[PDB]
Amino acid sequence: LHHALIPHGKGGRSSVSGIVATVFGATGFLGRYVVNHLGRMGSQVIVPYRCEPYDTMHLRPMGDLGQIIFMEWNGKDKDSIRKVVEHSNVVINLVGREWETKNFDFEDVFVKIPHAIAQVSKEAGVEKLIHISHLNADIKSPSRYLRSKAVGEKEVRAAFPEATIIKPSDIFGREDRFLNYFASMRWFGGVPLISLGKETVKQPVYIVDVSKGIINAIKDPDAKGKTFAFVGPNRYLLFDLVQYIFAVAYRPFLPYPLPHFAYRWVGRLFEVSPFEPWTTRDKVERVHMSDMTLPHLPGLEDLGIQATPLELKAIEVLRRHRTYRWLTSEMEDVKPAKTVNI
Amino acid sequence: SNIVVSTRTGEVMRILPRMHEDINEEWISDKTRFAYDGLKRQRLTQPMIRNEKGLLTYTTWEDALSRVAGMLQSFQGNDVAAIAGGLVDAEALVALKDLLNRVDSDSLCTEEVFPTAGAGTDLRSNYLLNTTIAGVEEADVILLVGTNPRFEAPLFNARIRKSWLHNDLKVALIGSPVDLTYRYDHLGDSPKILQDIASGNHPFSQILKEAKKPMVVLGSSALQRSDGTAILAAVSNIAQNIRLSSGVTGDWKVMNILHRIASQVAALDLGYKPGVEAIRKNPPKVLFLLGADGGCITRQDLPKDCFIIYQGHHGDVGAPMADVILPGAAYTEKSATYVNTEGRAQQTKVAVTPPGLAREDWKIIRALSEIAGMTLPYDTLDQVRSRLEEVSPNLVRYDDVEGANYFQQANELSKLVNQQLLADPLVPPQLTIKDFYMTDSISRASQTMAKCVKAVTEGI
Amino acid sequence: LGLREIRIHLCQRSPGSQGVRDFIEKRYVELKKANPDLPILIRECSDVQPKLWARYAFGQEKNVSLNNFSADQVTRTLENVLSGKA
Amino acid sequence: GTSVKPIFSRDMNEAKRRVRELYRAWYREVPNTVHLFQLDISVKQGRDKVREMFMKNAHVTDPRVVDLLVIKGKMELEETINVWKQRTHIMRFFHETEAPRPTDFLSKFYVGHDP
Amino acid sequence: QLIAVDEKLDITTLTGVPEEHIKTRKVRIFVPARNNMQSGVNNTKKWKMEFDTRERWENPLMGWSSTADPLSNLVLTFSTKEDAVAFAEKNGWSFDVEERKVPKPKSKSYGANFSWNKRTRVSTK
Amino acid sequence: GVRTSPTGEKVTHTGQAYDDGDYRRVRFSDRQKEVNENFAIDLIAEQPVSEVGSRVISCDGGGGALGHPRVYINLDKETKTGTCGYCGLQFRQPHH
Amino acid sequence: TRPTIRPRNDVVHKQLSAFGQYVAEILPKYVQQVQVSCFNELEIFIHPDGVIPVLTFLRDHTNAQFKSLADLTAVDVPTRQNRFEIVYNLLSLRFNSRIRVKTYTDELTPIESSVTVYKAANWYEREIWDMFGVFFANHPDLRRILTDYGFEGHPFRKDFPLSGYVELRYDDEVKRVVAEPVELAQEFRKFDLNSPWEAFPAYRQPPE
Ligand SMILES: NC(=O)C1=CN([C@@H]2O[C@H](COP(=O)(O)OP(=O)(O)OC[C@H]3O[C@@H](n4cnc5c(N)ncnc54)[C@H](OP(=O)(O)O)[C@@H]3O)[C@@H](O)[C@H]2O)C=CC1
Ligand SMILES: [Zn+2]
Repeated sequence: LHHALIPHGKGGRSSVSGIVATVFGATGFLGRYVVNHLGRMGSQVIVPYRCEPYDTMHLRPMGDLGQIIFMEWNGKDKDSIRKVVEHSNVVINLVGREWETKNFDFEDVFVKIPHAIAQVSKEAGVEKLIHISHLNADIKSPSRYLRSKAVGEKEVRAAFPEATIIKPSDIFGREDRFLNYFASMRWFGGVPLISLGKETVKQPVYIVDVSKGIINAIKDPDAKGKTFAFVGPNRYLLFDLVQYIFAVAYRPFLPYPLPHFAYRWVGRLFEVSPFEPWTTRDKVERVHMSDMTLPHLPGLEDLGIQATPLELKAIEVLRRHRTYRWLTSEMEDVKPAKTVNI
Repeated sequence: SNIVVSTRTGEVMRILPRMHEDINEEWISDKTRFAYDGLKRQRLTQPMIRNEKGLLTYTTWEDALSRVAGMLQSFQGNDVAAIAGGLVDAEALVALKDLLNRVDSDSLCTEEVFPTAGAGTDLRSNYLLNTTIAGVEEADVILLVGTNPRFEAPLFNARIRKSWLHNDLKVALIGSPVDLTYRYDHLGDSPKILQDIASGNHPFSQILKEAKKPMVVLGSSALQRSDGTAILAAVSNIAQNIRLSSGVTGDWKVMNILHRIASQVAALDLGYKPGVEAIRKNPPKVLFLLGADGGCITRQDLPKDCFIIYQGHHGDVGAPMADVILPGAAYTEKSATYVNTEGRAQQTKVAVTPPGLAREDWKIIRALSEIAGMTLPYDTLDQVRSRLEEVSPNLVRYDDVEGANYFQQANELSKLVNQQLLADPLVPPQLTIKDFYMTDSISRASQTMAKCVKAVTEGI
Repeated sequence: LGLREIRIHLCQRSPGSQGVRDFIEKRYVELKKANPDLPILIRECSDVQPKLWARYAFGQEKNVSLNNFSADQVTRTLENVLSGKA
Repeated sequence: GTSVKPIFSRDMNEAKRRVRELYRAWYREVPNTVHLFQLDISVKQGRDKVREMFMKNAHVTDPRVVDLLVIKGKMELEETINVWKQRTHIMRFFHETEAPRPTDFLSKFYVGHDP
Repeated sequence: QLIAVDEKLDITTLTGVPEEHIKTRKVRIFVPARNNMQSGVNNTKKWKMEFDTRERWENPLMGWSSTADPLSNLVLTFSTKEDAVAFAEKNGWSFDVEERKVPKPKSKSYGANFSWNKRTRVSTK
Repeated sequence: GVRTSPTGEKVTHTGQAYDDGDYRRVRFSDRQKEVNENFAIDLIAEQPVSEVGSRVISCDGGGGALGHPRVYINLDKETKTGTCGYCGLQFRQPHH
Repeated sequence: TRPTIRPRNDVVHKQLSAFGQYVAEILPKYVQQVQVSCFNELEIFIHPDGVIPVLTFLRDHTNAQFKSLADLTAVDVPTRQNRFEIVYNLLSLRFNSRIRVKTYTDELTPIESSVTVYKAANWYEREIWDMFGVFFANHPDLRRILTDYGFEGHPFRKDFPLSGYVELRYDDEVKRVVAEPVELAQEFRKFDLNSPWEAFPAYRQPPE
């Protein structure tokens, strides 16, 4: 076990956990939570970054002295990957984008980069690999995002046979694009929904649950070559979910139906932004697509995680979207939404 | 000997004497003082199992414990045996005794041999230094049989020298004429002389009769040979002749046994079978080596496909021949109870924690019991010491040395066996200083004792 | 049923162990003659109470108090333990 | 008489009555605390936390110790009501960040040396 | 007026110590042994109360010695053993007490160095 | 007197160097390891041995009050020089 | 003996002894002992029931007029049955003098608050309650003054560890400051500095 890696302490900030983890995409929504959980137990965390170092400041208080090391890397350069994964025994892949830039498309961030990471980790002696895919990933979906997800998942499996693949569904949290996305369309007067959102089912999952599941899969010997599905305890209709979101935010809910072609056209119009798009055609496709049900796959309860319902965590995300009049309203005042459970 | 371990930043720096007027006075032995560095040399840090190639490889605690538990669940009764080493604490001994009893096994043995004829270990005074160390300064004559007290028990020899100097003590030895640092009357090395003294034909017998407070000390090393029972019977005959002739002076306790193993007296108090002969009579399928690094039992004396489990703190002669290795704590890394050669129970304290994944020995045994399904009734150190009190109450009195005198019953029960003595001269294992430095695993791993042996062999 | 070992924990100077002491010093030897292969561990009790322990197969054991007993009482309970009679 | 003087209460009955007064005040305060501090917990959760904190000292039999406990609880309530405490201080009662320490023998044996 | 509390003294709930460091701690009450390197006895007059040694490990950075128990350096001084026992009981700590070890009175005689017939005569000065 | 580890890491005068399997080398990636190049043992070994015509010599390290406490070295052994316990300078009497 | 030794003042010693005798005579009900140190400081040890009377006397008597309360604090001595020792330092501007009054208490016995006699005591008593846990009866507003909100325990007690029990850090998952069990990258290194040889023969205690 390489004595220098033998766990020591009480699992606190100054303890030794025996984990040396290279976390790709640690400057994202899920990456901050994963790095926070890793640094809580006293793990050596290696953060490869390509952005401005300022955008990594929030990751610095998350570890003890010397326990978080920031190194530059290039997605298309395998030497950078080898540099950042040389001394690690765990590699976690959280690289992903919800839109295509002029330099990286969906098959560059979901197929090429994950495959390169997996191959270099396998040839560098890395013992554990964690790869994040989507729950609704399949090669015949109308969304290029999910097709690239499925192709990259199978390619990562080919390159790293004993890798752990985790497929969450619609992660919600403070810095998410699920609850914030629906709360932010109040500025357009109405809420456009395809078929009024009455034929879509969503099973969102809490961000802390996903981070805990990743951490537990890191230290689970039996989870070497398995595939996990991370879903929440409740399935909602899209209409009911958005109505509950607007009720928690205390905003007037004025939904209207929009045909698929018109909504796709507005997504294409918003795609022209040189900055982060407000919405895209792929985002429209993924929002109005029902969540797959894969009961044969292991879930959070098989890693010891009890999935947290949206009702106990929606206020911590949606209280920012309230006005001053409703800013102090409590949690149990909003009458939890109707659930399509079985 | 009462000692002080001085540590700094979780590392043992040195060993110093701690003053105990009745045991070590103000002094310690060179082995006590300078063998501590052997605790940093060949250490078991992680659990190990055998892989597909037959080589020892590192393993988590869970898998090694599950393997041992699965092998233990298969066999039962006589097929499971355990041998205790020389540096095993009372808590670990009682835990192993309970664990093997739940399987209905009684083959709990020690490498050191003590005769079981007559009383055997049934009466405590049969295997104790009844006079005690402080009592040496009251005797007017002492007879030493088949021992080298200078190297077997250096502080006992220092006490004898002190009484020889100040109280004009008269000393006689039966055995090899070793240098004891004081002049003594050497009677020879033939064991038959013992019988002559009992007979009264010998000149020395009169000398014991005139003495007000005679003492007879028999080394446990002489009991390791084939005729140990006969030697013990002859020594008991001599002591009984003294007691019958001179009468009872009071609570003087003429008869003594000098031990050299720190774990022997506690094991005998707990009911461990002395010697290994029980295992050689009925070879087991599963063998527990609780720090047994003496080499008494090898894989030639065992059936093939024998599951050997070694639990210790050092990689020595007993570890490479095992299938599962469980790293344990050393005497500086646990609060453990050891019983004196005079019967005095004492307890160590934790100075540093065990290195790596090493754990306390009784905790290892209790975890293994829980994994295997026969959970032991104790979870903490206080509960396991309550169990120790349940088995032998003297193991919780931590400075008491008083005990009963059952010499009459043991002497009567030793007469029913008439085993013949051997015409082989008594030779102690330690004959010169060079043999003193390396006796157990810690001192054999010590680099300072290697220097001492090299300096003694070639002075340069 | 199968007895494995017995323990007599007697306190050295308390009056309540006196009879037990008498046993050890009168008729223990004969008993050891009769059972030359049964461990009969004689151990020294504290100031509390004398008692006898009996261990059977698979680790099951039970204890009986011997307080203020006599030599006859202690040999009676010992022979009850030895035989298949309670 | 053991030569001991009281703080407020002379027997267990008066101490129990003071305990009940403090418990009533805390139970009444909980919803106001949830509203003012903007906590993401329910009123039931806070009241259960108050009940747990009160039951943590249920084994006390000395009226003086119960008196001092009631005095400390009164200071805690006065800190909470006047908004001298912050959300961090109030939420320290719940230990959301601390990883739960296992209590059975095997887990303690696997992780380390602490009993 | 007095109220006559007849209970055992227990200030455990008032000290603010976490319950882990009250129930699982074992304290040692003892007179420290003389440092064998010096003959001074001034450090063997008072009673000390200390806690059981816990785990110390090596810092991944700089290799320092890290601890996780707050009572690692807590040593208390008492004039009598009974005071230490009372303090431990009222604080709820389980204790182990070691009796004082005092050197025995010695019989020294300078003239014994030059005995006419005894073994105590020295060979050099 | 720096030497190179088999992994390519510089070895300090204390002899420390991380092994091949040690993850702690990752702290030196994209950065450097600080090793002092002047080895005191090698530097003090270059000093010539001082010949004196007395059995006992005195050493204060030079500079008077700017050195170390003054000590006296015996030079009666002919098979070995006298070494200062502070400075490391070597002294001996004329032999041969 | 002149250069390096602090000189003596017998006149002040005599005056302080006379006034200590005076105070002991006037208040036999509460005064248990009077001392004058070798550097001319007057100390009065009193029963805990005499805090309000004695201080009031010392503030209002024409011959005392100790109008100023310089300092009030506590001392923790675990070996004593009454663990805590309450010390009042008073200054008299009229007579240019300083006096010290000492009493005792334990963890459960309240001490009467001296806010009525001296306003300055108001915070000092609070501090004592914060640092040692000594309760003061009839205090206008008795609460923590120095420690953090919700702090458990009293740090100035001898059995309180130097680094405490909890430490603070910012957590991004909950977006706030949290308290966790204390963990140290470098443990505080305890030093055994006491010499095994006696220093001051004048303070030697009987060997029992
Ligand atoms: N959020 C959700 O709803 C769920 C997320 N998905 C998957 O979970 C993973 C992480 O999710 P999330 O945190 O929300 O995604 P984010 O958009 O919030 O962060 C993506 C991370 O990947 C990095 N990254 C993106 N593109 C590149 C690139 N071309 N080269 C190098 N690094 C890049 C980003 O670095 P930088 O800041 O420099 O751009 C960033 O650190 C992703 O792989 C996503 O696909 C799984 C189900 C849904
Ligand atoms: Zn010099």
